[PDB]
Amino acid sequence: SSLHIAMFPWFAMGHLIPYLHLSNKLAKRGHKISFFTPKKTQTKLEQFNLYPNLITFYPLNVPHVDGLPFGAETTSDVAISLGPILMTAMDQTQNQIELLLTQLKPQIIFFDFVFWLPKITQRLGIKSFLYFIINPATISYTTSPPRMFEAENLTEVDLMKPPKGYPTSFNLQSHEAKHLASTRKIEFGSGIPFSVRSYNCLSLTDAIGFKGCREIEGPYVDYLQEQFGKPVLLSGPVLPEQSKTALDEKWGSWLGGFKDGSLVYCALGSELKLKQDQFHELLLGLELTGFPFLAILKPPVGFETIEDALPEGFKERVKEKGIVHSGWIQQQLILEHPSVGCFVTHCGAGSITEGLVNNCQMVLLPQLNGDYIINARIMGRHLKVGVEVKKGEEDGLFTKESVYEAVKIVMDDENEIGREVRSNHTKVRNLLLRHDLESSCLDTFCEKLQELVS
Ligand SMILES: O=c1c(O[C@@H]2O[C@H](CO)[C@@H](O)[C@H](O)[C@H]2O)c(-c2ccc(O)c(O)c2)oc2cc(O)cc(O)c12
Ligand SMILES: O=c1ccn([C@@H]2O[C@H](COP(=O)(O)OP(=O)(O)O)[C@@H](O)[C@H]2O)c(=O)[nH]1
Repeated sequence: SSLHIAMFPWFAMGHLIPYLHLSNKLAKRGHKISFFTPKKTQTKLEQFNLYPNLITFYPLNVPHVDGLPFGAETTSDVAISLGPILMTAMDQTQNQIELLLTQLKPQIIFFDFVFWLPKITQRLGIKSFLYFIINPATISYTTSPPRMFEAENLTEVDLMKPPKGYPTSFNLQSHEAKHLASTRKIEFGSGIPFSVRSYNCLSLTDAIGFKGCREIEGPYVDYLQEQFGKPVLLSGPVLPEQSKTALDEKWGSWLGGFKDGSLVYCALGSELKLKQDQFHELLLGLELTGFPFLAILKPPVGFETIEDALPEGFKERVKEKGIVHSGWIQQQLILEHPSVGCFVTHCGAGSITEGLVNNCQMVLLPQLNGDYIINARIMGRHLKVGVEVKKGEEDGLFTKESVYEAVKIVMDDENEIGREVRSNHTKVRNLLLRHDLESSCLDTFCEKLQELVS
């Protein structure tokens, strides 16, 4: 029997897009989807609704919070430092969520971040489902019960080792463990420390789910089910669905001018701005390779245009071999273009999936975020599908030479490390795209959802 599922993702394109990819897959199986989205953002999402008779968008008015820029709805609209104010705004949609649930009466609601929701759904006889599109390895590492019980006694040294029972081994750098130790405590919406918020969600929800498959995410989902004692489901890897919009002719034309697999595509998602010095090092490092390149970057902190921030003489030198562009582009369609030989990625979970299912060599440039870093270690050290750019142990900065080196290694047909990561990427791609992998993930996913509402 088909389920009625409401979708309430965090106000970020990296959550809205995979929630919508999964919504399409569920609607293909006959499930009805009530998709809650920020009002103005809906227009940018219609692109991905492949089943409009089963997936209905319901607009939310993102309420004012002092300090929130006017009209902002998504982390793509605000600086990263304003994230916590946008969380307060999510929290403030509770009254219009409460009334949406009372009239739509879904059986289940998928959600991010809003730990006040499972109390409302329990009142309404709705099952609450905390659905993560970040890596379960990340939540396991930072937000499992052993971490939370040390409360404010958790130090950087504590975060250099995994919590008790963690299924896997990888190494963080000092500046990374410092980042996790401090940001953990910072308020993220309505006065709630960041890790406490996610821990409240994990503790109060009826069930948990993650993007992923047993073959990769399995050990972390098993750890989390053991720790929190409730079902932790896998949706499958949320393979991107095809958009209703073809590749912009202007990019298709320009990309088509380059030899197959010769171009380096670099993008760091839609939420982040580099500091100027690392903006310069990254671009000079791309230039040093001599390969054509497309870099999708916001102007660095303090700057409003790409032009103003470019290293001196850069435009005149790179000529028509390189473009630095700050607008939103069709990343999934660009990564499929045969010109792209290399993807320099900030290791956002969505970008990771989009690179893995394509042929591009992966260069890992994780930005300062627990999920990006943990994704980069898993991809670089466990799956060994990419080469990570070296950062300073204490300062977290990279040189132009380290960018150049990583791209040169993966692009060199005769380099054994490049051949190794190509071979391992092929293995992972063949797994993720296996004819029965995503479908059997979704088979199990939907049976366990049926169990949840039983
Ligand atoms: O990145 C994390 C994360 O998602 C992101 O939180 C950033 C803010 O810090 C946002 O700006 C990005 O839009 C969001 O994708 C989340 C998160 C995502 C969805 C949830 O429903 C949830 O409860 C936690 O948790 C983390 C926990 C960590 O210990 C370390 C992390 O890096 C994250
Ligand atoms: O200019 C852009 C930037 C991002 N994306 C898409 O936005 C999502 C970004 O998710 P990810 O988790 O990689 O990074 P974030 O932007 O949240 O840091 C992915 O589906 C990308 O393909 C896009 O289409 N165009």
